Amino acid sequence: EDLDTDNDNIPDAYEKNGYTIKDSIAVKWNDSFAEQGYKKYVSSYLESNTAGDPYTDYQKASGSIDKAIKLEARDPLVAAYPVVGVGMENLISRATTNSKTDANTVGVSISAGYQNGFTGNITTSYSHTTDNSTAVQDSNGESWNTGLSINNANVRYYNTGTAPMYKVTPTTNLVLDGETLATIKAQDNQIGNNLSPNETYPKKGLSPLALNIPINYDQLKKLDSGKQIKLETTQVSGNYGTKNSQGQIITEGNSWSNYISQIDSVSASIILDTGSQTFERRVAAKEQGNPEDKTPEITIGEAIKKAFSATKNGELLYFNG
Amino acid sequence: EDLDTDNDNIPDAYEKNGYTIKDSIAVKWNDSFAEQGYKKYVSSYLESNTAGDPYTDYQKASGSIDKAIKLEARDPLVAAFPVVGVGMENLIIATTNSKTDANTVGVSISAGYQNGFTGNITTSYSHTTDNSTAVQDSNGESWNTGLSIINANVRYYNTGTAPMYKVTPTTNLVLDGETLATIKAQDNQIGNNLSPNETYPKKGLSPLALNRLIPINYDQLKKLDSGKQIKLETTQVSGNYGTKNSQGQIITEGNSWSNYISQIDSVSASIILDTGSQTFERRVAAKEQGNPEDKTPEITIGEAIKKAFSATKNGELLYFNGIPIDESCVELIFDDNTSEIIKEQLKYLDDKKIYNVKLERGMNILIKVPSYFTNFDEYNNFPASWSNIDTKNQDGLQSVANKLSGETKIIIPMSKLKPYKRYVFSGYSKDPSTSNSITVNIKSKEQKTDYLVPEKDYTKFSYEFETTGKDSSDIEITLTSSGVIFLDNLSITELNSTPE
Amino acid sequence: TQVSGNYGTKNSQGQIITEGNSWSNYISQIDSVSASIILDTGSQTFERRVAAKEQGNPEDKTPEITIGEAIKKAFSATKNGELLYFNG
Amino acid sequence: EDLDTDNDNIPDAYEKNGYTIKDSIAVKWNDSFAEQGYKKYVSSYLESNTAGDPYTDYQKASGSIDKAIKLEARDPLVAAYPVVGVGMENLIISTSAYINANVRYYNTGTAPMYKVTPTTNLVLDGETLATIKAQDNQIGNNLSPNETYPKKGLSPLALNTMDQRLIPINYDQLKKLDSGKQIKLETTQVSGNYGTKNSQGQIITEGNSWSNYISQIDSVSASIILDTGSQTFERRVAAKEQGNPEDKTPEITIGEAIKKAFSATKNGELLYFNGIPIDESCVELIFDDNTSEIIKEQLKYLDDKKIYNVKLERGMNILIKVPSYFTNFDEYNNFPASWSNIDTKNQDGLQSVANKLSGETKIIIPMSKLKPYKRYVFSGYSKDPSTSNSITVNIKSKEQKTDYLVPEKDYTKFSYEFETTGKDSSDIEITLTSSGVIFLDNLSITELNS
Ligand SMILES: [Ca+2]
Ligand SMILES: [Ca+2]
Ligand SMILES: [Ca+2]
Ligand SMILES: [Ca+2]
Ligand SMILES: [Ca+2]
Ligand SMILES: [Ca+2]
Ligand SMILES: [Ca+2]
Ligand SMILES: [Ca+2]
Repeated sequence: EDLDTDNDNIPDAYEKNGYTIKDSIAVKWNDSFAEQGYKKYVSSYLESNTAGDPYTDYQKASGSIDKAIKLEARDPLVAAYPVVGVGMENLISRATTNSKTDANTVGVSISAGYQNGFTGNITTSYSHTTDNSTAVQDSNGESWNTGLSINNANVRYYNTGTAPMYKVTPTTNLVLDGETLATIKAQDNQIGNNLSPNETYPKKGLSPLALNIPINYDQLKKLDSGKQIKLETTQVSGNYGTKNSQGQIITEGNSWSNYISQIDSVSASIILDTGSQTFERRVAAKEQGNPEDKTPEITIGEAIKKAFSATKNGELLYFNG
Repeated sequence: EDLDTDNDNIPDAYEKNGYTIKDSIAVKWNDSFAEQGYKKYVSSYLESNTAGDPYTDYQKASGSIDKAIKLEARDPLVAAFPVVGVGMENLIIATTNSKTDANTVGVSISAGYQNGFTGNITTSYSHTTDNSTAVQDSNGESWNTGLSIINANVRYYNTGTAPMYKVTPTTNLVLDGETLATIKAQDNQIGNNLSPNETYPKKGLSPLALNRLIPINYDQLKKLDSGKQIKLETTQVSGNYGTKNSQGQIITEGNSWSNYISQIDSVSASIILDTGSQTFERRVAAKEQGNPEDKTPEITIGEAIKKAFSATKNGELLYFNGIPIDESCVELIFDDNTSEIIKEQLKYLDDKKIYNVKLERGMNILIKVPSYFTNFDEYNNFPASWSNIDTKNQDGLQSVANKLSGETKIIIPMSKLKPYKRYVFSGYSKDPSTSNSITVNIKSKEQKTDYLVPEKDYTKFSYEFETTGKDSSDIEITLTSSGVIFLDNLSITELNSTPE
Repeated sequence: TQVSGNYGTKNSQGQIITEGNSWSNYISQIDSVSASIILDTGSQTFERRVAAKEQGNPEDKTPEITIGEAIKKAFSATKNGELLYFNG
Repeated sequence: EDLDTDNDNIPDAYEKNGYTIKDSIAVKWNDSFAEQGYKKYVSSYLESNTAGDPYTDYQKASGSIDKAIKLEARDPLVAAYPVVGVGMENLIISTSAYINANVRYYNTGTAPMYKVTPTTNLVLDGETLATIKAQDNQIGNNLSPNETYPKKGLSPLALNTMDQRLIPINYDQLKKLDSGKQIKLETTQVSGNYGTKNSQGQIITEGNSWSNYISQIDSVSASIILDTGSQTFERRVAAKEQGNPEDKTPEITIGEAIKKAFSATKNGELLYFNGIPIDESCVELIFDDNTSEIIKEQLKYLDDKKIYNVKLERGMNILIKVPSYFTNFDEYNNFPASWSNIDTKNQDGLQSVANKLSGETKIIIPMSKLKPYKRYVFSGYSKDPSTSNSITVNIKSKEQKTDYLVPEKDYTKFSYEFETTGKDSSDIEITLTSSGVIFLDNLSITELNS
């Protein structure tokens, strides 16, 4: 009952049936620990890192990792993953607001009736949270061509993940609703030193970050007739915090590009939007073919509650009331 | 039996006769493990990295590697090799590309095939690294109109087996015989993530722009107006892989891919499979010819395709995600030196099947799945239903055949096929009497007809017909038989494109 | 928008090194486990951060203190029985 | 009996008499291992790297090295020396003016060269315009043996940047360029790396360079070159110092070294490179002046009197060019026009038969299948027991040649150098006359430098 195949300081028996962390040691989970606020953790007993994220099963369960990470990522099955982007603010002489789900729900077909059992919909243009499309609010009816009639960018980086990103250098292109213009990169003074979960750089209450390109007369007409500009993100390069034996958090060298294609290929994306702020969570899962694979198999309902930290009162899920 | 000459945590006895990994350790393979999903691995007991890739035998078998690497790379014989290329999608003074155009263009196909070698012959084999552009902007008008007498939008696409971090291509854009320039991605078009069978930027994202002034000659533009044969060649790519370290955090800084490229190409046989939509490239390991110290396992071509693409064997047919890729259902395109190797080894065989020949070093096999195919047994994805077919037969090559005595008709709209692409007709025929006659007629941009004669055994035939334009007459195929004739595996294969 | 700097740690050789150190690593961590407190004296401004326990966390042991005690701790303001004076 | 003075994991006794690698442990060579395909290896017991290349004697013999190094370089005596040269395809000048090129790096050694950074000059007639080094845009990541960068089937790479664009100093260059003078391209040195497996088992090719080893590898090996008319292979074979009593490198015959450097098989007595015979009677050799005096001195003291039985030395240079047109009167005759007055009913030939000539030999060679403005040399074997017949040559060329030859008692090779110029010139005529009955075999035609 003490055997440890993966050597992650968790006995294999505890890891397959349920465990929880008390006094920095693993103890067998019991039904009587629910009312004390404890959680039940289950992970894979063959892998040091079940989710794929840099932090092992023991570091996440015990919380011996960065304190700016959401409690949601302390579950071994939930991956800590900084999904970030760029939020367009000023169009230069007219401001705009940005919709994180416009480019996803645009490709959804809606009918009147529905087939039995299934009550969802279908999307043909599924996109993630990094896929940001704007919506101009100061456009009261006059065309953009008005003012010159002759034939820069203020942005704000946004995070919707679970783990902070240090040394944020986002890469975007000016897709101009149909054809890219410039694959702009933020090199030296537009780099965000740190970007906490559910926070933007600059923080709330500061002027928009400015980033520093021709526009043809043809794009002017189409933008003036039922079209909008978006600034999609191709990639963002950052860092993350790792403890030491000396005890310092070292975030130079460590990258959020080594683990991204590891986290992405082993996790099932789940996204929730409250209408005002958007979240993206990755939940680990198991491939059918491999028998040696030991990632636990749980319902969506368990995956929803373990990703967005809802509350199971009775049989319904409550999220922030 | 725990001797370890190579010291890779796999005993010599296990590594010779078959081993499987249970609970992160290697155990003797038993025939009863098959139904549970455990795979049989065989490797070399004198080499740490049997396939040459940077991950050793035990690491590949156990999966203790980057989780993005495909499950069919976990075989010690198959190798991790990111086959990156650059495909262009915008002409600046709209573009659909194919990864197997330069390879299937060099094949010239005759009416009949030699008894024993049921494959085709080409002398211009090329990988999927290159690009071929057939611009869809053309609709009868050339580019010289309007403007007469620098930066393009490209997208990095991977068709390999393992991811490549920090993509940094080095491509050349042709200018007829001459060149344009050696363009090396420098700082702000370096993709930090390139997942296998995925592009940079992502699938749903617009291509990025290549970087600042270049000259273009106008005389070759008229050649472009004559035909859009401009193709983009990627000479080399630079990147890294990822191996966990003592602490655990994945390191990709010093671990370049380019160290194991001239080694992987020198110990592995190149095998490519095309399905029409996307193409996969794999490089299975093969032993040396005369080296007695070379303990690399010997596996026939049939097992190479199953291992390389993780194909499933149902009955006696290899199934690749619904699409059957058995030898008698697909059109093969071998290289010349590859082909003559098989030819000489075929006459020493008995069953005389391509997939049963032994794999060697240096082969170049391009598997091209036909666009439309029917075996008359279970699979029929033709846009229409052929007339005068008798499914109830017992002399079919696999399950059943058709009792043909008369004429056979089929309707084929032009819409359901790609315009300006050459196609190759294929099928099997047999007649016990060998006294009847077979006459064919092809309705295409040209009127073509031919006659055929069966034989005691099933014989393969191949006919060519090109397509022209989007608005054109429907292509009709007529088969006429004198007496009783049996047909099987009636196919239409999509070959290279046709000139404008 | 942001500031970048260093901090000093007395190493094993007795010197003070401020080369392998940066504050950026801890700004996010300090902000997430501490309660912001400000004292304004008209001409001067002071900004501190006092750690506090998580709401629903069974394994968190950060001590619980009141607002008045925390202001006494974060500024070292003396208390003569009940009245609290910072600099008179 | 297991002393290892040099500590290369091979015993001294086995390393001196011949050893073969089985189960990655070296064992005493046995002649019974010939049929299974094992090879025999002999090297020095006083030095870890016999040929000087980075890889040791146990790594080379076992094959525990980079797998791109040709299987011929697994023999310890043969250095894994890569040869890289830059070849021009197109040179254009446009407005002084910009100059661009189309070049492909040709490798003909035995081991790959990662991160190729060639250095080239732009010289037209003595005067060198500038020195060009390969920037980041033209560095070849991988250059496998007998392969080019870019690989066959890809267009050549451009070259337009010379320092941190190409430009001449003035118009004095262009004025003589239009007069009929062109700019050549020559390589001075090529830089690269070599692969090695580090402590943890992976390969690293950053701190390793080939240019830290070239000076050593050249100085301790004898250079050998083979030309097939289209493909050239440059090999280096280790050779022992003459007066040094402590230099224990094995001594091998030149005939033996050819079998080792090019990995050419031996069908009993003849040697085939890859289906092409390379026996001394059917191929032409070229030596420099230094080699000629040495090779002659050794022959006169040896009874057999053949080149292929002379012990190799340190520093001799050998160039072997296979014949362009060769006939043996047994199994091969590639001459487009058949010879005249030929009789194959003989048994006095070098291998099977000889040609009993009765009179003269007349052959007319068309110029259509020959290289214009190129120098050609013909060779053959002549035997006359009578030693009383005078034979002269009458061959039409740019300048007509007429020489006399006196055949010896036994077979002897004759070489006469002539030049052919102009594609649309007079057809080349060849005449051979014999006073009586003569024996001819192994006739050769081989191109020389122009
Ligand atoms: Ca464990
Ligand atoms: Ca674990
Ligand atoms: Ca082993
Ligand atoms: Ca092994
Ligand atoms: Ca059938
Ligand atoms: Ca020794
Ligand atoms: Ca030695
Ligand atoms: Ca003879």
